[PDB]
Parts: sequence; C-alpha cells; structure tokens
Amino acid sequence: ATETATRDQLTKEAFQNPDNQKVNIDELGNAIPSGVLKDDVVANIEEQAKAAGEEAKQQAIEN
Amino acid sequence: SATETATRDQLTKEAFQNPDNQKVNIDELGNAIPSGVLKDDVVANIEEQAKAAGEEAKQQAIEN
Amino acid sequence: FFDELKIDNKVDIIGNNVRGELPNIWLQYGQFKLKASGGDGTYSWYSENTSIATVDASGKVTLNGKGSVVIKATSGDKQTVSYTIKAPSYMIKVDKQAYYADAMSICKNLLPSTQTVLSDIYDSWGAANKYSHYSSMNSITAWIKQTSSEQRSGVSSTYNLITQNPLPGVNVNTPNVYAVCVE
Repeated sequence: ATETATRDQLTKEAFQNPDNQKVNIDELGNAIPSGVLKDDVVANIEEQAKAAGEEAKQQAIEN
Repeated sequence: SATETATRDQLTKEAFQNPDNQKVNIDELGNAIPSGVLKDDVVANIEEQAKAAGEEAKQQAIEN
Repeated sequence: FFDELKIDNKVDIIGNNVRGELPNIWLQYGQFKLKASGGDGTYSWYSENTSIATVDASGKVTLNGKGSVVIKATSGDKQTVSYTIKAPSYMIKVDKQAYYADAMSICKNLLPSTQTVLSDIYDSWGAANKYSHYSSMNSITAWIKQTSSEQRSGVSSTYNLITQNPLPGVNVNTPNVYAVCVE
C-alpha cells in the first residue's frame, strides 16, 4: 500500500544517518559499510510505515 | 509524480543495502565509516530510473 | 667455585620490552624471558608441564594454558633452581572467527564483559603479533559482550588484540571478528 512507500522513505532517511547503520569488519580490523540498518531503527520504521498505511487507508474510505 | 518519488525511494533504499554504492569516511586508522551518501553514479543512474517509472505511469494513464 | 644459581624475579615481556614481573592477566602464547644468574654461566631450561608453559634453551617462556607450573633452570655446575609461574586471574584465548551469537556458543558465554578486559591485556603484553604464535597476523579484531542497547540494536562492540582500534556499532554478523574467550 502506501506503507510501502513510507517504509522506503523512512529507510532512505535512516540510511542518511551514519549512526543508524551497522558496520562490518574487513580482514584488517577496519570498519566498512554493512548495508544493514540497526534492529531497533528497522522496527521503528515498520511501526511508522504500517501506522501510515492505516492512516491514509482508513482515511480515504471516508466516503 | 507519486510513481517517480516512490520509485526513487525504493531504488535508493535498495542501493544502500549494497555497501558498495556507498560513499565512505575513512579515518586515520583506516576505518571507512559510512557517510550516508551514495556514489554519484548511483544517484544519477537512479534518478533516471525514477523518471522512467514516472513517464511509464503517465504514458500508461494516457493509454486510457 | 661459582655462585649460587638464581633466577631473576623480574621478567622481560617480549611484546613491549617491559622489565617487570609476570603480569597477572595472560595472553595465551604471550612470551617473556627469565634471567638466570650464578652457576657456571651455562644454562638449560625446561617447564615441568608443557600444557601450561614452554621454554626455549635461551630462557624464553611461552604461556600455553591457564594454570600454574614450574620452570627449572640448570647450570653446568649441577645447580637447579625453580621459578614458579602462578596461575593468572584470567586468560585470553583467540578461537575461530564467528558471528557474535557463535562467539558466545564457542566461548560458553565467556566473551570479554567490558573493553578494559582486552585493553589491559594489550597494556600488559602489546600487539599479539609481537609473539611467536600470532607473529604473522595483521589483525585480530575481537568481540566484546553486548550491552542491552547494543543487543536491541543488533550489534556489539569490538577491540583489536593487535591494532587496538576499538569499534562500536559492529554488525553481529560480520566476518573477520575472532571469538576471544576469557577463562
């Protein structure tokens, strides 16, 4: 639905903050992007996406 | 267009999932910490895709 | 007509040229040198329990396992003196690389609780590659037991037995992180 669009956006913004992202380690003990967002951040994204789904949906149905 | 923007979000989100499309901030110790910005090539390439999705939507509606 | 063979109390940590007494926390395979004085000058060494320590003819010892053991020195003039190694408070063991969860498995949950547990080992020994066993390694990133936030977040901290370089926010599922157990 629109919670799909929301999920995307909130994740794109999440990724914009170097902190919300997990880090991997190369064969030299050095950090590197992992491509994964921290667990609590991913959760809080879902909460907001689904909550935006109901919002827009149950709203539009207002006639 | 809702199509373009949604697409852009999706492609951006997806591209970040591949830590190779990510600009980084290598420190003194050698630590490449994610900067939060994608490699110009991707941003540019995504931008086009987003637009194609948009036209594909507009052209689709017109074919009605 | 020689002197009463003795073994100097102070040892020489290889990894950091510190001349002091055997640190109270160990890096499995760390090494130090015993200095034998007295006797006819000619020396022979040996550990009474090779599972816990080993010693080369030049007097360089290697810690192989947690426990206590005796290192004997013998001179040409027939003199045997005992330098005793008393079991340490805890000991660092580098196991296999493993994602965090696996780290705990392999280590029976004995990963370092705080970072000081590994940093102190550094301060007492030095980079682990300064020693024979880790000699040709460029890095040994190690796991530091999660905290609650770390846990809800899906990551944990890390420290490097060689280059130090502590790093927080590390993906629990990253390769290249060793399961270092504390016993």
